[PDB]
Amino acid sequence: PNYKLLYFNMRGRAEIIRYIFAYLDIKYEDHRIEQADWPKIKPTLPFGKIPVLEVEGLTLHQSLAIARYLTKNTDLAGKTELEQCQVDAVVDTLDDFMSLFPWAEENQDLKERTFNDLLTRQAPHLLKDLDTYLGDKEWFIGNYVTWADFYWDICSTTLLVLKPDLLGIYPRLVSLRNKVQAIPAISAWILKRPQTKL
Amino acid sequence: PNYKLLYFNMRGRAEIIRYIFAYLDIKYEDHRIEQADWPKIKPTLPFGKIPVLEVEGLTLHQSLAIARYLTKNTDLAGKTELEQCQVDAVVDTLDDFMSLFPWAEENQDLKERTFNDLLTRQAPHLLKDLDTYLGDKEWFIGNYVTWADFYWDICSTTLLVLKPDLLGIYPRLVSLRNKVQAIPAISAWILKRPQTKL
Ligand SMILES: N[C@@H](CCC(=O)N[C@@H](CS)C(=O)NCC(=O)O)C(=O)O
Ligand SMILES: N[C@@H](CCC(=O)N[C@@H](CS)C(=O)NCC(=O)O)C(=O)O
Ligand SMILES: [Mg+2]
Ligand SMILES: [Mg+2]
Repeated sequence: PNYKLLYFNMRGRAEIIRYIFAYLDIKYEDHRIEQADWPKIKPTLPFGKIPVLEVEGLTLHQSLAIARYLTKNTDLAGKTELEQCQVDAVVDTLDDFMSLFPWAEENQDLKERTFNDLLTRQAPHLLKDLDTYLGDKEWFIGNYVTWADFYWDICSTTLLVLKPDLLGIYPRLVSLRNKVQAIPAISAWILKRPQTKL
Repeated sequence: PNYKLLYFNMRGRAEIIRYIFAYLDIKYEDHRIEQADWPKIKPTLPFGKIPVLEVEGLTLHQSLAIARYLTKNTDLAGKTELEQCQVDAVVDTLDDFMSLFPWAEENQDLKERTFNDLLTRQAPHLLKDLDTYLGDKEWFIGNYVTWADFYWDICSTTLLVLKPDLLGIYPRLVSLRNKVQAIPAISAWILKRPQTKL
């Protein structure tokens, strides 16, 4: 159909949707909002947040709800209902952590304090658990890629911008990034996407 | 098959799973752990958090992933893939907001100030968006109940503990929670469940 993605000019919370469109070879409009235009756009959206995805005029919201929609009936979702649950759960574990960062906090001293606590004290526990769950499997679920693996590439890319040595203990998690990035459609998207900090 | 739900003796993040089991008439073990026994249990769980659900020898985690698993192929999920997206999205919008509350904060002055700000300043924006989305529909999605409606009853029950007058000006949201509570399986569970603050 006709797809229009609306987000800021960032990877951020839209990037999972962008990976899925690339992987499934689905054409879409990648509409990027400049910051100064956001007050104009915000009241037009159902819950006042981005990303949203318009599908033939119907506006969907919530990045992970949308990602899950786009992967319905594909192997990327998980091949069984139990595996779909495992995929969903890894995604929400990652998203829970990323959602703790006070990205819009105005007080920079409090913002940095929270970022530091998250990156220094809390992140090692997440990483240990992700690495234990992955084990020596090829991908999070087993022997095939799912959108949870995509979400790890995306989240880790941003965490690495914030803390460049983040993955220094976990080469299996690095190998997982490398495997996702080597998928030809993903590799091509990474080469062509706008270079933004976040 | 030997469904065993592990959580604290609270509604909290297990309650959505408990509503779904009630509605679908699925027998399960509702295992509640006292705070004192949590330190020994925590390291045995792949991601160190509760709730978890034991299902066919697997330990599933993430309350909403588990809820989605239990509702797969039922009308509670949403009947079409677009409706499933809308259900998923309302649930994540609610969960995003409830996750802002610093439930585990030990500085009680800070906790109270944050709670009060959320309830006073932020909640009207969320509640307006939810009320507007519901409109005059019978249920969030339209003409049938979904687990998004359940999640509204669950979230709102705790919000009303925190601020009894909160829904005074949202009669449609009051009506929705009353409609959910009047579903016989939900009524039965509400009458049976342990009385806890949260
Ligand atoms: N869990 C939601 C979060 C949506 C969200 O909060 N998006 C931010 C931008 S990353 C936003 O729109 N913030 C409100 C604002 O800036 O007015 C999702 O993944 O879609
Ligand atoms: N988004 C997760 C959150 C899970 C979570 O954070 N659970 C808390 C209890 S409500 C926990 O286990 N905290 C860690 C601890 O208490 O050690 C879910 O809905 O399952
Ligand atoms: Mg979430
Ligand atoms: Mg009505």
